Amino acid sequence: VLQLKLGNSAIVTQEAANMCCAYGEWPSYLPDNEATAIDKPTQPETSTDRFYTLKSVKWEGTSTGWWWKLPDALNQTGMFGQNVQYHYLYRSGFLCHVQCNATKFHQGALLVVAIPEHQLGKYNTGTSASFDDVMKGKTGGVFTHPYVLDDGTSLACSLIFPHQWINLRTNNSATIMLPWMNCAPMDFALRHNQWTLAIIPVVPLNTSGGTTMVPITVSIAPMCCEFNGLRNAIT
Amino acid sequence: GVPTYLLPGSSQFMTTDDHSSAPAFPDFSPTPEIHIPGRVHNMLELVQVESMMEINNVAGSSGMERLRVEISVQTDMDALLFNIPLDIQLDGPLRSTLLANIARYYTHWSGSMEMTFMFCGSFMATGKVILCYTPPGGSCPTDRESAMLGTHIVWDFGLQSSITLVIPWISGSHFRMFNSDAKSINANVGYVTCFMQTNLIVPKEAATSTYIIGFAAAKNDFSLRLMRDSPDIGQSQQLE
Amino acid sequence: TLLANIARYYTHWSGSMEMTFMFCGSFMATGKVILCYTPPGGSCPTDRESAMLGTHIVWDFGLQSSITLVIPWISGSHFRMFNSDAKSINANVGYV
Amino acid sequence: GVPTYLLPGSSQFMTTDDHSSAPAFPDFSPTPEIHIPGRVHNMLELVQ
Amino acid sequence: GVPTYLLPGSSQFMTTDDHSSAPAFPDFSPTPEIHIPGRVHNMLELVQ
Amino acid sequence: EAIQTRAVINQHGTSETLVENFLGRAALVMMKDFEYQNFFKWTINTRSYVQLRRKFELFTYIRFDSEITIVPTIRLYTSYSGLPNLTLQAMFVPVGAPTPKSQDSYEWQSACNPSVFFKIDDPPARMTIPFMCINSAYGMFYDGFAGFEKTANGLYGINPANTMGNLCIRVVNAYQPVQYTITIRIYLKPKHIKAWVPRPPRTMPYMSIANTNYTGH
Amino acid sequence: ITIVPTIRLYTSYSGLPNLTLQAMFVPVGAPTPKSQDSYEWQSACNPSVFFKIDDPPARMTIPFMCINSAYGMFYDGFAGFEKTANGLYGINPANTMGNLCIRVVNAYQPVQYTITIRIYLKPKHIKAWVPRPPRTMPYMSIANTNYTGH
Amino acid sequence: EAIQTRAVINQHGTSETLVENFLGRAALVMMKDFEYQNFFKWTINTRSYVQLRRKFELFTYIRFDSEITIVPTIRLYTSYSGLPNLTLQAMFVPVGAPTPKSQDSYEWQSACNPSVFFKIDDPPARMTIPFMCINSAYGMFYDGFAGFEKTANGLYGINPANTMGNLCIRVVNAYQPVQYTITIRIYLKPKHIKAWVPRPPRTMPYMSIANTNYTGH
Repeated sequence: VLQLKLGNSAIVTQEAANMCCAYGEWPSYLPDNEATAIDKPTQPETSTDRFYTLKSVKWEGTSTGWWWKLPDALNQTGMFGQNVQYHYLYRSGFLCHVQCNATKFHQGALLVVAIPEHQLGKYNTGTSASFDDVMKGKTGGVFTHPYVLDDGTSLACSLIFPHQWINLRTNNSATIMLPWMNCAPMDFALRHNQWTLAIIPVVPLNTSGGTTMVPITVSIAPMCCEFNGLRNAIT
Repeated sequence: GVPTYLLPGSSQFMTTDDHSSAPAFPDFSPTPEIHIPGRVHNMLELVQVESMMEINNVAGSSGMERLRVEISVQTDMDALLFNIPLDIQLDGPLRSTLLANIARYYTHWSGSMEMTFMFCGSFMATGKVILCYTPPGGSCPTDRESAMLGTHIVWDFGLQSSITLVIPWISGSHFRMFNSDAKSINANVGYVTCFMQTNLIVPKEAATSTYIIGFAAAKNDFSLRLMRDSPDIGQSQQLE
Repeated sequence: TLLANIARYYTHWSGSMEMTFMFCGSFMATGKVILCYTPPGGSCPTDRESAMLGTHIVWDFGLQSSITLVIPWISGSHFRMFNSDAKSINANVGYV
Repeated sequence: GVPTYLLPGSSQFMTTDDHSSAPAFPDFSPTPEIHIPGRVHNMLELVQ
Repeated sequence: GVPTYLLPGSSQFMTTDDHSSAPAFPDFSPTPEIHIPGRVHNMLELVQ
Repeated sequence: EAIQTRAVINQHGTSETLVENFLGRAALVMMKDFEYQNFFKWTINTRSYVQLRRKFELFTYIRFDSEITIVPTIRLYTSYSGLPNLTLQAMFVPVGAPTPKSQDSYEWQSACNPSVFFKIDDPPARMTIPFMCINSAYGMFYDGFAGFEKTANGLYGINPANTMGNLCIRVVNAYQPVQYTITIRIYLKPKHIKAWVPRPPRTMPYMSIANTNYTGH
Repeated sequence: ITIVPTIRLYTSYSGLPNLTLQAMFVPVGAPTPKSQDSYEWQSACNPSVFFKIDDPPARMTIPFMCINSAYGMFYDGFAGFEKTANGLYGINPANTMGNLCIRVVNAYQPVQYTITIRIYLKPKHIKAWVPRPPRTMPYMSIANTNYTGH
Repeated sequence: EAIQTRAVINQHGTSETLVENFLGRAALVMMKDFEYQNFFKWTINTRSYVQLRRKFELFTYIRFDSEITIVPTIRLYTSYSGLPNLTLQAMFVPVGAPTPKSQDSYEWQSACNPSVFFKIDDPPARMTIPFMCINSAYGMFYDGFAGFEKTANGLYGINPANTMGNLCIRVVNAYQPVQYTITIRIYLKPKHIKAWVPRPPRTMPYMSIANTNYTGH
C-alpha cells in the first residue's frame, strides 16, 4: 500500500497506481520559446497542486455513468478556485484518480475515459445545450445515452482516448495524467473546458447478497498551474 | 521568346492534380505552430488502437447490451456463446470497431489482427470456456468437440480475466463483375467462436450471471489501399 | 493616439505600451495623486483604497512634472461568430 | 514571366504523340509485379 | 518547342499577385535619388 | 444471390494512409445558383456536406492551408446557344473585414481583400488561402462558450476564432439583355495538413450544423 | 485516356455553345451515378476532370489498378461456387478496369444539341506474358470466346 | 448585446508592417463608363478615393513606380448575349505631350507615347510606368505656389511637378451596329516604395480634391 502525496494532501491507494500518461506526455510548463510572443505567466506553485476529493457518487445496478468537466469541476473550490476567479488567463494539467470500494462478491466494470474537448450533444432537438446543461460544477453530469457518449460517436471507439479499466475482480483504481490539451498556449478557465473525465459502467454492478451500492471516489489535482501576472511593476 | 506548343488537357481542371497556386496573402505570416500532444502521421495508427466489439448478436438487444455476452449458471455445457465472423465489411461484432470504421474508407485490406476478451464476473466466480479459430474457407464449429479439434485455447477465466488471440491473416476487397449485374461479395475469411467447456461456478453470495466483453485491433503489418467514400451515413441524393 | 490610428489598419495587435503624464500647474503648486493599473479581467477601482490596493504609483507632481507608466501587455483582435449574426467585441484588457 | 509564343499545331491532338500526362491517382501504389514465366519482349520472338 | 500545358487560374488577375510587368519606358533613366531626412522603413516606427 | 468470390490481396507500403493524403483531397464544399440573392456569398467551412464533415471530425485539431478552385457554369433561358463570356470577381474577405451587401457595394474595391478577376471561358480560377486562424490549429470541437453574456449562452460549441472567412463572387458585367443563371462550384483542397488527437467516428445522423446533436437511426 | 468531344446542333445559327464537361473515373469499389444530377458527381474520391468544348481534349493517366499482378486476357474458371456464378464462365471480377462517366455540367440550354464522345486509350509501360495462337474465327459474343462458321 | 470574447494573440515578426507592404497593394484608382465622352481620359492620381488618399497622406514624400492593370467589361443593350471581342488601345501620355481630343485624333499614333493594344476576351492589359517626376520624390503636400502670376495665386498647394500623366483608352474598332457600354477599371500597384517624413493622419472629412480643406464632423 503506497500513498499519492501532493502538497498537503495525501491519498492512500491499493498499489495499483500504474499511472497512464495521456499521449505519453508529462505536464511540464509553457515552454520559454512559446511565451515570448504572449503575456508572461507566473507559476503559482501554491496549494493549487493538491488533490481535491469530490463527493462520492453511488454506483447502482442501473447507473448510466458520470462525467466531470475540467477545470469547471474545480472552478469554485479552494485556492485553485480563487486563482481562477481572480486571474483571466490559465494553463494547467491534471491528474485524475478514481477509486472504488467493493467486496470480493461484487462484479462490474467501469471505463474511466478522459475525453478531450467533449462537446456535449442533445437528443431529438436542434437547439444546442444550454449553459446549465454543460457547466455542472463539482456535482458533475450524468450520461443519458452512454452508448453514444452523449455526442453521436460510439463508446466502443472511445477506447482511443486516454482511458483505464476498473474490473472489480482485478483492480479498483484508475489514474490518468492529463497534459495541456489546447490549440492556444493559455486559455480561459471560466468558459471553456479541456478535458471531460467520464466514468461509464460498461458492465453493470451486480451481486446477490451484497449492498447493491458501492461508492466511487474521484480526486483531481491540477499539476502545473500557470496564471497571468497580477503584480508586474509599472514603473 | 520560348517557342511552346499546348498539349491535350492543357486547360483542364483535374480534381487530383498536384500543382502550386497563387498565394492570396503573400505577407500574412501565419500563427506560429505550438506543440499539441497526440499528433497523427498515419491513419494506420488508428486501427491498431484497441476497440470494443458487439459480440452480442442476439436480435432485439440494443445500446450497451450489444457490447457484452452473458454467462449464467443456467447456461449449459456445452453451448455456443458467441460467433465473430472475421469480415470487417459485413454486419457482425467487428462492425463497431475503429478498424472497421477506418477500413470502410478503403477498398483493399490485408494484415494480421489482435483480439482480446475480458471476463467481468466476481472474484470467486470460476469456469472454463473454449475459444476457437477457424481459418478462411473452413467450416464453423457446431459443438465443443469440433472446436477442440481445431485451433483453440481452453480459457480458464477464474485464473486470468484477460485472454488475447492473434489472428494470423485477414484479407478482403470489393469486386464487380465485368459484363454482369450480379453482385459480388468477398467470401468469409474465418470465424472466432466460443464454446462453454465447464458450467459457471459461483459462490452463494455472488451473482449468478456474469458477462464477457471483447476488443479487437490490427497489428503493425496491416495495410489499406484505394481510398473511397464511406457509405456509413450516405442519405445524399442530388449533391445538395 | 498615433498608435490607435495606425493599428486601426490592422486586425490583431499585441505588445507593451508606454504612457506618460505631465502636470502643467504653477511652480509652487503641489499635491499628490495615485495612478493605478488594473490587469485585464480585473475590476476597475472605485475609490482611493482600491486603487492603493492594486498596482499603483503615488505621484507627487509638486516634485516632478512627468511620470511614466509601463503597461506590460495589451492584446486584441476582431472576431466574427460562425453561424450567428451576433456581434463579437474583444473584451477589455485593463484600465489605468 | 517567361515570354513565349505559340506554334502551329499547338492545341492539336495527334494519336501518335509521346507526352507525359496527369496522373489520376497520385498515391495509389499499384500491385507489386511478381515473376510470371514466358515473357515476350519482341514480336519477332513469335515468328521464330 | 517546349511542350507546355495550362493550369487552373492561368488567365486570372489576382489583385495580390507579385509578378514582373512590361516597362512602358525602357530607356527613361529616372531622376537620381537624393538624401531626404526622416525615412520610414517600418510602420511600427510610427506607433512608438 | 451474391457471388462469394475472393482474391489474393498482394500489397505493401503505408504511404497511401498518410494524413496528408487522407484529408488532402479536393472536395466540393459548396454549390450555389443565382440568376444574374443577386450574388454568391458563403462563409467557408468544411461542415456543409456530411461526408467531408465526418472525415474532418476524426481529429480534434487540424491546421491546414486552403486551396480554392472556382468552377462557373452558365445556362441561358428562352434564343441562341451563345453563352456570354462574362467576367467574374471572387473576393476573399477575412474575419476582420465587412462583407458586401449588394452587387455594386463599396466593399468590392476594398484593396485589402484579395480579389480574382476571371472569365467564364477561361480555366477555373484558383488561389491559396493560408492558415489564418488566431490559434495554432482549428478546433473541430469546442467545449465552451464565446463569452459570459446571456447571448453567448445560446452559442454553445461556437468558437469565434474558428471562422475561416467569406468568399463573395459576383458578375462584374452589367445586366445583359438575355436571362441567364450562373452556377458556382467551390472546390477546397487542404495543404500542409497537420492533425492532432484522433476521435471516435460519428455513428449517428446529424441534427444540425453547429451543435453535434443526434437523433434516431 | 484522351476524351475528344464534338457537338452538333439542331434546327438556327452555327454557334456551338462552349459547354463544360465533367469526366469522372469511378474505380471498381465505388458506386456509379444513375442520373445527371446524382450525388456521386461530387464524390471527392473519384478523380474528375472539368474541361470545355473549345479547349484541347482532356487527358489523364489511370495506373495499373488490378488486384492481381497483371490483367487476364483469358480466364479458365468461375467467380465462385454459387449457381449464379456458374453462368459466368470466363469472367474474373478482378479483371474489371472501372467506369468512365461523362456529363455536361451546364444546365439544359434552350437549343437542342447532340454530344459525341470519343475515348482514346494508349497503354503505357506494357508487359506481356505467355503468347497465344491468334484468333482465326469470328467472335460470337463479348465474354465467352465462342465461335461460329466462316 | 455584444459578446465580450478574447483570444491569446500569439504572433511575432515585423515583415508585414513594412512600408513596401503598407502602400504596396494594388488598389482601384478609377472606374469610368462610356457608351462606345466617347473615350476614357483620366489624369493619374492617388487622391481620387478617400481611403487610398488617407493612406498616402501619412507621408510627405513618396517615390514609387506605378503598375497599371486595365480590366474592361462590356454590357450590351436591347438582342443576343454575344459580346463583341473588340480591340482596345490604352496609351500613356506624359506631362510634356498633348492629349487626344476625339476618338480619331492624331495623337493616337504618337509613336512616342507608349500604347497597349489588347482585346476584350484576353487577360487584362498590364504595364509598368517608372518614376517620371522631375523631383526625387512626389510631394503629398506642397506649401507654396506654382509661380508669381495672379493666376497662380488661386492654385495654392498645386505643384506642376507632381502630375503623373494621362491615361487615354479608346476602342479602335469602329462603331458596331449594336449598342454597348464599356466599363474601365484601373488598378494601381506601387513598386519600390520609399517614403519620408511621416505626418499625422487625417481626422476630418475632405472638402475638395486639391486644397486639404476641412468641415464639420
